Amino acid sequence: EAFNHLELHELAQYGII
Amino acid sequence: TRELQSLAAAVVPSAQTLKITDFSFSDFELSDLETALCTIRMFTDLNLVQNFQMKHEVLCRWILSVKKNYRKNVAYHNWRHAFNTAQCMFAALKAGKIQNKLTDLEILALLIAALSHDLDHRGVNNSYIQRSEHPLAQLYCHSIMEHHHFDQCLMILNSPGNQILSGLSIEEYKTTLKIIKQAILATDLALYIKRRGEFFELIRKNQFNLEDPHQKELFLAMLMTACDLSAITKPWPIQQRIAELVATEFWEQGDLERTVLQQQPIPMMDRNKRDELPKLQVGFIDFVCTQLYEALTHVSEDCFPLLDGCRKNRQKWQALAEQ
Ligand SMILES: CC(C)Cn1c(=O)n(C)c(=O)c2nc[nH]c21
Ligand SMILES: CC(C)Cn1c(=O)n(C)c(=O)c2nc[nH]c21
Ligand SMILES: CC(C)Cn1c(=O)n(C)c(=O)c2nc[nH]c21
Ligand SMILES: [Mg+2]
Ligand SMILES: [Zn+2]
Repeated sequence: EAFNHLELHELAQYGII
Repeated sequence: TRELQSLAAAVVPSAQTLKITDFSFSDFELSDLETALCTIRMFTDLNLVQNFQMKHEVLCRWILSVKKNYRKNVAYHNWRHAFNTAQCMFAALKAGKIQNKLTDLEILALLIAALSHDLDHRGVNNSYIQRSEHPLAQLYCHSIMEHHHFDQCLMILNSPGNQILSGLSIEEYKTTLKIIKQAILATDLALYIKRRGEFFELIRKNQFNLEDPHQKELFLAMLMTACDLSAITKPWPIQQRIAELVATEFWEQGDLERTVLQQQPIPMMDRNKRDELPKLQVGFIDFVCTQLYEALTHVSEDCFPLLDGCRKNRQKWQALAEQ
């Protein structure tokens, strides 16, 4: 589950990754 | 076993009767037996039953089996979710008019997939099971839960008197299963994100075209996601209530996170923050949903009700977020 580091916060604050 | 007796002998009402052709459809008032019946009507009216030599007896057992393999104690991710998804999926192909755009092998696969995309879901996200070192995480690499949901689907199809696929040539069977795997995996939100960009552009640039083998199977992923969270496109009173279940299940996980994991849960699963629900809903709809249902309508106009109902709920959550 490797995504662009800019995405990471939004991704996590929703249940994803 | 009597459940099978009673089911495999009841009349399956028409799709009109069952209002399963509707994007605005609700299960709240249906019994268990009724939902199974709808399912059968689904398979029937998609011609799956006749074109693949399915025996009423077998299909019934199978359906029942899937039903019993969703956990009752689990708040949102129970059988009624698999069911509401498959009905959305069904509505998409009929009223949304997509059937006319893909093969019988694909339709069968989508339906079977939609039904079992969350089998044995234990009310907890991929993130959690990974971070808690569940043995399932040791077993599977990426898309952990979704790999499991499929391991299950397949286990059931190989069960005796459940081979609803028994009628398929070995080549058919072989590729159906391939598509089903792809479908179930696609319901991993992480893949939806790591792939949707691609697809949003072919749309944007008026370049998107089904004929293209690859362009198609991408879209098939996008369609899965589309139905998997169709709940967000429901009339307010329904969206209201189903958001109540997602709510609880999340909070239930949040509890585990600070009780066994000793970490702080994201706010979305932080039971205490129940008053920040609506904005969290808004941000999610913005981030995940509108984006996608828009796309889907460009592909098929008759699928607009989904987009309409979506932004309509976004409207009402936003209002609430402002108390
Ligand atoms: C395609 C299929 C032969 C592979 N396959 C699989 O992936 N899972 C998870 C099973 O449980 C299974 N059982 C038989 N074949 C299986
Ligand atoms: C490869 C074959 C012997 C196994 N097999 C199977 O297990 N199921 C469930 C089917 O529906 C099927 N159709 C063809 N072969 C099948
Ligand atoms: C499975 C779940 C994480 C997806 N999902 C969903 O389907 N609906 C309807 C929501 O409102 C929601 N909010 C977060 N995730 C959500
Ligand atoms: Mg899933
Ligand atoms: Zn799901």
